[PDB]
This record gives sequence, structure tokens and C-alpha cells, in this order.
Amino acid sequence: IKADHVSTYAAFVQTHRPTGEFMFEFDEDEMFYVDLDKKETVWHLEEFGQAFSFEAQGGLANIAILNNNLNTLIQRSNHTQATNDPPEVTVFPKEPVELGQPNTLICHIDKFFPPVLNVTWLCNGELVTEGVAESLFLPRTDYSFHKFHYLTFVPSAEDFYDCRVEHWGLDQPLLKHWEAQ
Amino acid sequence: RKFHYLPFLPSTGGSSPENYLFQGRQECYAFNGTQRFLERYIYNREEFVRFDSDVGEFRAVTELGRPDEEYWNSQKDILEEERAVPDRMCRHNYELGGPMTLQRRVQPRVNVSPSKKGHNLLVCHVTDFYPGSIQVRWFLNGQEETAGVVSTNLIRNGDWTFQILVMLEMTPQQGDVYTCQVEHTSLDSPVTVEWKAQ
Ligand SMILES: *[C@@H]1O[C@H](CO)[C@@H](O)[C@H](O)[C@H]1NC(C)=O
Ligand SMILES: *[C@@H]1O[C@H](CO)[C@@H](O)[C@H](O)[C@H]1NC(C)=O
Ligand SMILES: *[C@H]1O[C@H](CO)[C@@H](O)[C@H](O)[C@H]1NC(C)=O
Repeated sequence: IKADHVSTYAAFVQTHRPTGEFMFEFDEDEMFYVDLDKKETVWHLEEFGQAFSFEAQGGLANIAILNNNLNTLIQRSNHTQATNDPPEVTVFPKEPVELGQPNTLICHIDKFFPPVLNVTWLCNGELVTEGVAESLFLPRTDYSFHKFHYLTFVPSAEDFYDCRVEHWGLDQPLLKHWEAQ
Repeated sequence: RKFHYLPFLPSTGGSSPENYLFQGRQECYAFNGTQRFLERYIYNREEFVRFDSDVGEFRAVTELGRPDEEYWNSQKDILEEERAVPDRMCRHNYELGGPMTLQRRVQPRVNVSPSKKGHNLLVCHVTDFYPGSIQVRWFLNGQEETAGVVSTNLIRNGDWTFQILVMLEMTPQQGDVYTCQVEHTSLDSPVTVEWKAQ
């Protein structure tokens, strides 16, 4: 759209799992969002928050506004629902992998709709607890969505990881496999 | 000293199991000190209405958003406040965000590895940089290398760092000095690292 840089408040509201979110984006990377339970602005990078604040209420407000709007449009559309677009999923390291050397596995989930997911990591079969983090349901240009699931690990010699992912656009819970050479 | 925002507009007519989504985007686009604003409203993937500063008013992207257009455009106070945004909200945030956003600089880490037997490759693994604008170049004994090179697409880690892999085609001779070279808005002097085979 002939621009140098792009800053957008994107926020959605839906009737399922994520009751809806509200955030800010600067060139496709997410800056801060508003945690709706905790009623606070959460800054993606530590230095962001220590640089400037943002009124948590403003996002709360807009979320309420959009809750409303949802219902209006539930009307003038005889309750129409789009069909579920399956996720394209890749998994890759954050740093170059090497022998017993602290690293992070990234699980990028793309091109899906709606944003309702169950995502878990499996390490040699086992479900991982510690080491797991994750992005918000990020909104896309094309009104599809994508997410990042993060896992920290040490590159063991023989040792595999699968990124287990459930979404309505599937029925096979899809796992992308991953390992070193 | 704080990020400004914009209340959304109420829709018209307010007065796997089921699922409905409603999205709203408020996008600022900056060019040469210029600023153009775009407020769109999506129901379930279908963008139905929208405001473009460059148009000056709303357009019904699908018949689904016809009721909003008619109402909103016969509302002088609404219009006048949309038009203001390029200068109110957009300017404020763009200017406020600057140092941490526009002036963000992250030194990439560079790394060179084999990967061979059983073709023959040499990955130059460049991790952890912002912004994503980067140049990566190969040299054999000083001299550039076009043929045999594959750049992965730029890959967003989504924690405000990018990653990239540029592998080269291999034919190791004897005293070969193979240099990977990177350039980025952060480091002024172009960082390089190399490889031999003995
Ligand atoms: C929407 O409403 C109209 C009422 O005239 C009706 O013809 C139609 O069956 C409804 N659509 C659906 C998908 O139920
Ligand atoms: C998520 O997990 C729960 C487990 O009870 C299941 O009922 C639900 O269908 C799952 N959702 C998706 C989108 O796979
Ligand atoms: C932005 O700079 C361009 C040169 O690329 C020039 O045409 C113009 O003076 C500037 N834009 C506006 C809207 O004045």
C-alpha cells in the first residue's frame, strides 16, 4: 500500500476459546497488548514498557465496543460462518543448532481461521511443561492468523521433537517433526 | 508520553459449534513524513467496510457493510474526526514510538557450517537482527560468488528478531579462504567470518 512503516491496532472478538484480544503491531511484530483478565497493558519487550506507558482501559473499551458490534453483525448476516482454514506449520531453531548448546525451538503456525487452537510440544513422546512460551493469536493482512510456540531445549545427540497442533480445519492433529544432523 | 488510541465505531442496528468473529484494524501508513490512515472492519474474514484518509470517506467493501456507510458518511462529526487521525493518532504514535521502534538496531550473530556426504553445502547462518533489511555475500579467496548460492526467505522469529540462511556451493581446494559477509544498519563496518578445509 506504498508505505515505509506500518503501525496498526488490531483487535478481534469472538464467541469461542479466546474471547477476544486487542493489540498493537509495528511492521508485523507485536508491540503491546492488553491482558483482558488481568486488566493491564503487557509489553512484548521489556525496554518498550520502561520507555512509554499506554492506557489499559482504552483497549478494554474497544474490546467491549467490538463485543457489541459482533452482535449487530450476527444479525445482518443471518449468522453466517466462514469455514475453517487449516494451519501451515513449520518448526525451526532460533540459533544455529550445536552439540549440547542452549537453544530455542520455534513452532510457527500460519494461514489459519478461526483462531481457536490447542498447541502442545512432544519430546520423544512426552508432553513438555517447563520451557514453553507463546505469542498471541496474531492477525494477518489477509484476515487469516498465525502464532508462534516457543520451546527452550539443549540439542541432544539422538533426540526428537514434534509440534502437536489441533484446529478445526484439521481432524488429523498435525505434528511437524524436528531434529539435528 | 503515552500511546494514543481510537475508539471504534458502533455498527448500525444495535437497537465444531457456532463461532463468530469480528475484527477491527486501525492501520497507520507512513511515507515521506506523510501519514495515511486506514480503519477497516472485518466480519469473519470478510472485510465489509473501511475508511481511507486518501478517499476522505467510507466505502462498503461488501454489501454487508452498506448500513454503516450511509449512516457514518451523513455524520459530519464522525467524518471530521476520521480525517484528523493522520495527524492526531498516527503522528503521535509514530513520533512517540520512534527510538524503540524506528531506531531499533540489533547486531546479528553470524555462523558457518558444513553439511556434506552420502551435492556439498556451506550454510552461512545469520541470526538475531532488527531491522530485517540485510545483505549477505560470499567470497572465495577474496573474490565474490554468485553461482551455487541459495538464500532462504527472510524468516521472522516474531520476537522482533529476524533470521536468515545463505548456503553456498562447495568445491574445497587446498588453501581456500571462504568468507561469509554481512551488512546491516546496526554494524557500520561489515562483519565477516570464514572457513577452511585442511
Ligand atoms: C435469512 O433470512 C431470510 C429471510 O427472508 C431467509 O430466506 C433465509 O432462509 C435466511 N438464511 C439462512 C441461511 O437461514
Ligand atoms: C481443545 O481441547 C479440548 C480438550 O477437551 C477439546 O474439547 C477441543 O475440541 C480442542 N479444540 C480444538 C480447536 O482442537
Ligand atoms: C516526499 O519526497 C518526494 C521525493 O521522493 C517529493 O516528491 C515530495 O516533495 C515529498 N512529498 C510530499 C507529499 O510533499
